[PDB]
Amino acid sequence: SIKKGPFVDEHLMKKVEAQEGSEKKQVIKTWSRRSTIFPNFIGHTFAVYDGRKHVPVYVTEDMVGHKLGEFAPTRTFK
Amino acid sequence: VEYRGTGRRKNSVARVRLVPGEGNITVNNRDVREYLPFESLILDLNQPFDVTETKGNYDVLVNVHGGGFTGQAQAIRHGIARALLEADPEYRGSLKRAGLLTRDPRMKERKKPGLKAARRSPQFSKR
Amino acid sequence: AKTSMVAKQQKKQKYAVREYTRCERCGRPHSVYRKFKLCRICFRELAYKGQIPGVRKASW
Amino acid sequence: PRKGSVPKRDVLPDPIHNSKLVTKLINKIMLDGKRGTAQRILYSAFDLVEQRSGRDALEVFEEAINNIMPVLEVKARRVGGSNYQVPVEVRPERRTTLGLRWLVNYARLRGEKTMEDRLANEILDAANNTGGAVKKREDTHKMAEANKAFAHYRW
Amino acid sequence: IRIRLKAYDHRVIDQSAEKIVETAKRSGADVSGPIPLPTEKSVYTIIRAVHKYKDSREQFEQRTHKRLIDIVNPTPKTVD
Amino acid sequence: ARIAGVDIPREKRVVISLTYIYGIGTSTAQKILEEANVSADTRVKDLTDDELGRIREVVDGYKVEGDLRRETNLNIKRLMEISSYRGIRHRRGLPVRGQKTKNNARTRKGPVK
RNA sequence: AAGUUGGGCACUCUAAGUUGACUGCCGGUGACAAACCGGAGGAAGGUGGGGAUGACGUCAAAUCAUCAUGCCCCUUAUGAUUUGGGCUACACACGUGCUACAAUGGACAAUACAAAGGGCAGCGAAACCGCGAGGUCAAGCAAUCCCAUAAAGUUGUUCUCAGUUCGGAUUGUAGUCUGCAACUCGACUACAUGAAGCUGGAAUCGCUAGUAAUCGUAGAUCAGCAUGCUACGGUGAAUACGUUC
Ligand SMILES: [Mg+2]
Ligand SMILES: [Mg+2]
Ligand SMILES: [Mg+2]
Ligand SMILES: [Mg+2]
Ligand SMILES: [Mg+2]
Ligand SMILES: [Mg+2]
Ligand SMILES: [Mg+2]
Ligand SMILES: [Mg+2]
Ligand SMILES: [Mg+2]
Repeated sequence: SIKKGPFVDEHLMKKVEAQEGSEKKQVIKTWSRRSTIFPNFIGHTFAVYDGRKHVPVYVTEDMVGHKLGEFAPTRTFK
Repeated sequence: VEYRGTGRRKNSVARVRLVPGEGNITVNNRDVREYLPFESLILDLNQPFDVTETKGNYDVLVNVHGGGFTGQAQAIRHGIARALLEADPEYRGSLKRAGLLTRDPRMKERKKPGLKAARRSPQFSKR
Repeated sequence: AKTSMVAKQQKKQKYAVREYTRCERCGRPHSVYRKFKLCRICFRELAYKGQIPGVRKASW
Repeated sequence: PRKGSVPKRDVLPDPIHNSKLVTKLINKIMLDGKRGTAQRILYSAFDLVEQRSGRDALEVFEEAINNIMPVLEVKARRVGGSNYQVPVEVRPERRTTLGLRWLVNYARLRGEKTMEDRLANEILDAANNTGGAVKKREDTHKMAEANKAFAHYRW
Repeated sequence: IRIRLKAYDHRVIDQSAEKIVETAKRSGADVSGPIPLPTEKSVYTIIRAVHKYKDSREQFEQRTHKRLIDIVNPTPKTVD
Repeated sequence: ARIAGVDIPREKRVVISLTYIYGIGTSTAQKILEEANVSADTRVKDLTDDELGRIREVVDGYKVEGDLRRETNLNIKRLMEISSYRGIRHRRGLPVRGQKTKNNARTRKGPVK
């Protein structure tokens, strides 16, 4: 957490910034659990895990300032 | 006539001179009574002066270096005995009757490897 | 599976600080040095028999 | 030590009070290597004696050790094929060294909320009897003096 | 000029110091007698065993000896 | 004893008597002690019956409210039970933040042992 | 002011190269047996104080994951390369370590004295902009230059015996830095939050003089991240008559 550009991974930006044209919904196929939320995000899911999961996570208007796609957990407890 | 009384106690050298007159001890351009910081027993390094049957023999205006503070002290007590015996060489047979002039018994020692405080051992659990 | 790893390490996988330091005549990845590039048991048989310089035994 | 008689060689002079037996109880109140907080508290606990007692603490002090002075010891010894105690009278060098602990151990027990005043109520009320620590020396003073037993035991 | 010498062995550096002051003093040069700078060690305390039997270790050193020699008269008989 | 609800303690120093109120204590209590005729001199329940008026008018001016914004920590916290992390599944399943959830004596959030 | 600038003063430590401790002439008497208790003068006690040095051998103790390795298995996978999870997960059981329960204690400004270390893209000053974590520039550089103020304590103000001006466990906001990036999974700072806890049952350890305890200093590992780790100084006691268990 510093100044200077909260570090969206750039190929994800390449997908979204021209993906937002029409009214279609084909979401991510990313498994890059690093990037934050740019505010210009459209209604779409994601796939943010790579061992075995593509958890479709909602882009809904949460606290978008979190520097994480951390809505998808990794393990269980009980 | 007394000069060059070195004095060593616990990694803290001290070099002195002795000037005749009266007893007025001083180190490092400042006093003694309000330099030895806790040390209310400043008089108990002047105590070879007690046992040489004469207190106000000479003035010192001594020097000291290194160590702690009572490690930096208590060698002045050693350091004026060498130059004190060099002021008059009679005193070896009459200052070593209380056993005072020179002994360097102890310094700190090595932390022994795989221990914690150079004689202590770590606690072993059970049986 | 370590002779592949030495084949990785002298090459470069291009980021800045992804590399690490490995033993010269041995191949351990932990407890190596930087004064010698050897490692903590592979240093010892090369510190003995006089062949490395500098090294008296001990006990200062 | 199975080898005999480690030497003693301990020295204890003093700045003003002119007493070897006062630099001993500076060497037992001093915990954790801080001699730099002992006589600042000790001599500020003896100059407050004459403001609390009737006299100077010097002529009260030998009385204060004199009434706390322990007499008899019970060092247990399994005699000859049995097991019960024996009274031993203490050799005079050991007995003050046994004696001085009862000032400080009950100095940390009197809730006067100031240690240089809580500790000094056992030098006052020590030349005068029934203090804090005189109770233990009368408790162990009659431990085997009244309970006299096999007194032909060696150790 | 204050040429500096440093070596691992300790008798080698004194015989080198008396070699350089010998080759300086045999010519006209008012050289100082050779200067002992303090000799620095460094420590390598290391585990002997190959597996986890720790708390049984031994240490190594290496000791650089550092002398000092200075000439103050550049003569043609003391050039190199 | 007027600042927030009551300021209970009397005859202390005011610089720590303003710690019993919520939201201010021991280091911004030095800072918010900013008024002429206002200095800690063992007069907590004394020396002021009108001088106290300035040092809570400024607290009402002191934008972070003390006690009126007890709803905002549960606004933020309950907002973080949208299941991201760092409050999400330290409360919905209730483990504890501290990065080691069962190796040590984690009992500051656990009930008992 | 302090640069120790000159003097070139050289002695005083100092920093690595030398003379000399050993039962020696010692008093006893052990009856000549070596040795033992005593006295003298080396600063010096009777292997001056410590390390390094680990006998035949035991435990079919430990390691094929440092390496080497007899033999058996894997043979378009029991190999190979990425990305991304994991090694940290959790009602629990036990080792080690730390920080505390307070007034010989806490806060607060002022205020002295070390050793051992590293630093040629590394250590970084001085003065500078920040509540601090730090940011910019920036001369000097291996006893000399830098990190680098040691800290405990002294003199003095104050809280005045309380779940408390004791302690920071926990928990959100707002940053810094290292990095391609700090969510899983670092570290530090100030803003409030301020829990458990009153010197601990049965039991159980560690230590014989610079020794245990007390606060500190440095280092390797390492871009960044240790309460561990091996090293170093400062303050410094109590106790050992005895071999019965
Ligand atoms: Mg001299
Ligand atoms: Mg192989
Ligand atoms: Mg014997
Ligand atoms: Mg020797
Ligand atoms: Mg020896
Ligand atoms: Mg031998
Ligand atoms: Mg194999
Ligand atoms: Mg592990
Ligand atoms: Mg500085």
